[PDB]
Amino acid sequence: ARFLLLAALIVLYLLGGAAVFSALELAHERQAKQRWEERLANFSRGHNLSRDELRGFLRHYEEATRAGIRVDNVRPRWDFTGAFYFVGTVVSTIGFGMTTPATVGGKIFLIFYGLVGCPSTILFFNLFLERLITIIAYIMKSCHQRQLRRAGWKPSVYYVMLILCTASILISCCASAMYTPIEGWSYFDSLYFCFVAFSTIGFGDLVSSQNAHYESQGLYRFANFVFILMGVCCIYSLFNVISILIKQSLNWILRKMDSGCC
Amino acid sequence: ARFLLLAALIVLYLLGGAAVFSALELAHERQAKQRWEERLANFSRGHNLSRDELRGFLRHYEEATRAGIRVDNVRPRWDFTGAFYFVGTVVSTIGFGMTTPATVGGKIFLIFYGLVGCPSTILFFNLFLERLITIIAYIMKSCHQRQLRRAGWKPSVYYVMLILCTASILISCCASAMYTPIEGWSYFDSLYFCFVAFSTIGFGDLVSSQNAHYESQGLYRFANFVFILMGVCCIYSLFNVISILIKQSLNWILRKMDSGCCP
Ligand SMILES: [K+]
Ligand SMILES: [K+]
Repeated sequence: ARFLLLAALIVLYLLGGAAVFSALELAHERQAKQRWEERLANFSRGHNLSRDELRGFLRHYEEATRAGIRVDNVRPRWDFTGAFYFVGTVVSTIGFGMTTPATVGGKIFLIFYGLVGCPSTILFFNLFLERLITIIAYIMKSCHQRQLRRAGWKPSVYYVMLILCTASILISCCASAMYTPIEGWSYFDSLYFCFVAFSTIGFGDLVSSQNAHYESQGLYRFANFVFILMGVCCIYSLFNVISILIKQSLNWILRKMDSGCC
Repeated sequence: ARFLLLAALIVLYLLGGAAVFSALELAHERQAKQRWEERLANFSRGHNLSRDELRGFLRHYEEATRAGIRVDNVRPRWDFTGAFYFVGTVVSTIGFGMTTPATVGGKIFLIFYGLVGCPSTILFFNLFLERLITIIAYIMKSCHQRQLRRAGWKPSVYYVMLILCTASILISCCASAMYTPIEGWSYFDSLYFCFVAFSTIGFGDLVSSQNAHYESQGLYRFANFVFILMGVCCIYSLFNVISILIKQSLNWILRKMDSGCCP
């Protein structure tokens, strides 16, 4: 059993999550598909355009979007800045999917590039964790010394966790307040995008600065880069910290189960 | 300086990688854009269809594809099996992007779901690392005992790394040999997809089983699930192992630099 057989609860947990996900908005999905098909009929009707023509045109439009032609006026998907953003997505393992290589040489170069750089950035996130723990312990010593005269301390996993999620939500509010007037999203939409990007998931449904023109383009790009870096660092730190916290809790509950149900 | 100022080489390294990426196929991108615009002109011409109509139609077709209408006949993006695949993408932090929530309730539920489940799977990958190390040390003891009579051993990071990338490439060949006759990709394309999915990146340009119909649908789905799980586990293990290996090497080179260049 041990920590190891937690996969039973894991599989049950994806099962339950999938169930509740399905029940909560299958209605939305049916409505979307129905209304999409309805305008398909409408658009074919009002333009006298056959179904095979739409078949081919939409298929190969999807091909070209895979080549990176986001329908609104966007940046060149890939340049010095474009390849910089692409690689920054790659090494951090976000995988937004807005920029993907097309040539087999680019593909195999990406294979080597990921293999030799993604662990480097994961370890750099680990180094950021080490810095944050050390510096926060130092400032805790400083605050204690101040209130007395006015690893080291090794702050507990609980308090480290609490202040870590506090920093996470705070930087989420700052990032949202900087994105919303620019991207034009909503506050909850920007929060969701921040969580997706910082948690390494990178769905790509909502993506950061991609338009061709932005006010103070260089400054905005630098701010977006530093915000994404800090957010992903803090969220990865929180992920590891609550990982060890929940494994402590799981060991505790398994010990209780073994002692009671002997 | 320490391990900490490695960010200088890191930024230089993304800079150089971006440069070589750009130089190596900006030609391909220009050609793609030019030929795409050219058929745009052609298609508007041969159907007498204005530019604003295409503007709206393509914009909101992208909206509906964001709702999940992959143009080829695909599975219902999201069902018991669909939400299962969606969540399996979520918890493993792959983020393929083929399935995304649309309602704000679904969004906030995904916030809690990720926050409370993604670290669980990262720690489960850590547990898989611990199992693999322990079991491989046990089999190394077994092989040593066999050849003598016919942490424990704690295999070194170098040999663990070597056999770990060996297992990675092997499972890559098996996954590619099982995907290529089904998905219809190429061998190098399937290798690239396997690396993308196993390395947590999950671009979504090439995605696993999504068509509505597959031969032996249940068996194929189970095989895809177990293959993806094993591949991502092995690749994450390799990532951590070479992370510690390159930090050893970086400490070594920094010590050399500090000893030689002593200011
Ligand atoms: K990821
Ligand atoms: K990802």
